[PDB]
This record gives sequence, structure tokens and C-alpha cells, in this order.
Amino acid sequence: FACKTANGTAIPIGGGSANVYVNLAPVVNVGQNLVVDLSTQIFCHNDYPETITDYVTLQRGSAYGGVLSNFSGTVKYSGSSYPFPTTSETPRVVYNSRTDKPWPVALYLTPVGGVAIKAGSLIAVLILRQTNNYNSDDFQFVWNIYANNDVVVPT
Ligand SMILES: CNS(=O)(=O)c1ccc(-c2ccc(O[C@H]3O[C@H](CO)[C@@H](O)[C@H](O)[C@@H]3O)cc2)cc1
Repeated sequence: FACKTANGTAIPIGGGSANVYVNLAPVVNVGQNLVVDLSTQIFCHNDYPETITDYVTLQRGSAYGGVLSNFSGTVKYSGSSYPFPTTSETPRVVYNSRTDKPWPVALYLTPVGGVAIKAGSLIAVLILRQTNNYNSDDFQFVWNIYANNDVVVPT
């Protein structure tokens, strides 16, 4: 089991850390959601699906910077939503193919004015936890999520 990003970096077998850079809607109003879709950013696969089933959770999602100070909301993981920043580990998603499969995570963030997220800033850290039905591997793939652009909340 290993993963790759839309910015051309990787995390190999056994886990590790990578940076992800997301383009964000430049304007989000109060009462609206800013969507941060990681399924277009993070892709993973199973290295031996003939015999091994991989299980993948969002272990913890943490907020930083302007997201931490100016937003609340949810994380949607494989079709169900939970508070973000997270308060539990999600259910598992199965990875059962060598073919790249998106990691089905998206943040829905709503403003609690002006530049609310600064370009280049860290907005979130998402920990992907991978186990399997084969051995006792239990690995963390740590994704540091950065904004590529400013996000403005109008008055
Ligand atoms: C080379 N001979 S073989 O066909 O029998 C063979 C080759 C590779 C493997 C192999 C076993 C464990 C592996 O472990 C990783 O990949 C798993 C499947 O994605 C993960 O569950 C593990 O955590 C680990 O990343 C990867 C490849 C097994 C058999």
C-alpha cells in the first residue's frame, strides 16, 4: 500500500508525510461552504490485492491557520460526514486493486471577513491510517494541506 499526490510526490510502503497544495474558491460567504476536495489530490493503491485487503481510515483531521480561526464545518469520508476538526477515527474504506484510487475525503468549511485564509498557509493536517487483513501493519500517511491562494469572506 502506497500513495501519490497531484503535486508529484509520494509516500511509500510504511507511511510517512507529504505536502498537498489545493486551489480554493477565492470567495466564500457566510452561510456557504468552502469545499476542499482531497479526492483530486491524494491517490492510493494496494500492492498485493490477489491476497491482501487494505483498510484505510481518516484517523484525525486537524485545522490550522485561517481555517482554525475563521471556519467551522465537516469532513466527508466515503459518503458520511463528521465534525472537522475531527473527534473520532472514521470507518474504513477498502483498497483492493493496484489501480490508483482517490482517497475519498473532502472538507466542507463555513466561515464563522476579508482574507480569511492566506495563500501558502497550512490549513489542515489529515492522517490516513492503513491496516490490512494479512499482518499487523498499522501505518500513518500524514498529509499536510496548504492553500494555494487567498480565500476572501465578503462583508
Ligand atoms: C514475489 N512473490 S509473490 O507473488 O508471492 C508476492 C509479492 C509481494 C507480496 C507483498 C506482500 C506484502 C506487501 O505489503 C504491503 O502491501 C500490502 C498490500 O497493499 C499492505 O497491506 C502492507 O501494509 C504493505 O504496504 C506487499 C507485497 C506478496 C507476495
